[PDB]
Amino acid sequence: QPIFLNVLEAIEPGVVCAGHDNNQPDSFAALLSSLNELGERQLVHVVKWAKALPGFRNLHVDDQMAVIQYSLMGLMVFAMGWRSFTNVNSAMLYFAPDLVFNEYRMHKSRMYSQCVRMRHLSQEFGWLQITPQEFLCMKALLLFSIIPVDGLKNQKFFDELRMNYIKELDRIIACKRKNPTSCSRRFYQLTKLLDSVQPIARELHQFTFDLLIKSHMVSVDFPEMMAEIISVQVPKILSGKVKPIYFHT
Amino acid sequence: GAFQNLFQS
Ligand SMILES: C[C@](O)(CS(=O)(=O)c1ccc(F)cc1)C(=O)Nc1ccc(C#N)c(C(F)(F)F)c1
Repeated sequence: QPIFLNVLEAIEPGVVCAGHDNNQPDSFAALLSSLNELGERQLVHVVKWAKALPGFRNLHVDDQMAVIQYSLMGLMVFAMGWRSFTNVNSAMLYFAPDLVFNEYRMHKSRMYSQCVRMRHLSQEFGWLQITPQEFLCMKALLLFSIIPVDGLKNQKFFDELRMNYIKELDRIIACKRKNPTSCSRRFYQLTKLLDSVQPIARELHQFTFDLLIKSHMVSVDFPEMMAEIISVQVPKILSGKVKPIYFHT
Repeated sequence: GAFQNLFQS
């Protein structure tokens, strides 16, 4: 069969709800507390998804945990761009069925700039006509797109895994084949799209870092687990110790 | 810490 693609569809996670009160009027603290809670929920599903990926257990347990944490934001942002595309044709941001951002929420959350970047990313899926299959292969490649500049524990297995995910995405790209203008260009397009996830995850990292720092002073609650990731791993990205692997320059 | 124990279950 298409063994690889089968697996990706088989493990793809279901809907995750935020638990947000959509009849209260919007405040910053409520929206951000609902996002922090959704963040943890989606993290739980990301761990399960990731541990089921082809080859993922070739990695050292410590490389496993580290790439999950480093790549969490890019992953959630990408999945969310797809959900917005498929569920609402990119007019709003579909964080969750019970947490859809319109422009008013984009603004009340004080993440407008990041939200607008995310909506753009969402439009791109339309613009490029990304297939559900390309989406799934790209999302899988994003868990292997961000590493400590000082390398991983068993870096060689990582390098091999990533190469193999690059291959599978090349194998699956949408084109009329007797023309590599499409196929060579399709790949270019898709790798540009993947690259653009990184600055957005960086802006979001920056905003969440800052929010954790001042959280007591703005009544935002972080789940204990999110607090640890923000304070322990997040700052390695913001400080340049951990960095994306970019296709282009 | 908190993430490793999640990773565990
Ligand atoms: C503000 C925040 O709650 C921070 S967080 O979820 O605690 C978080 C903490 C640590 C990370 F490495 C990534 C995300 C956040 O980014 N939430 C969040 C929750 C759900 C989704 C989705 N879908 C997203 C976004 F990526 F799409 F923006 C963002």
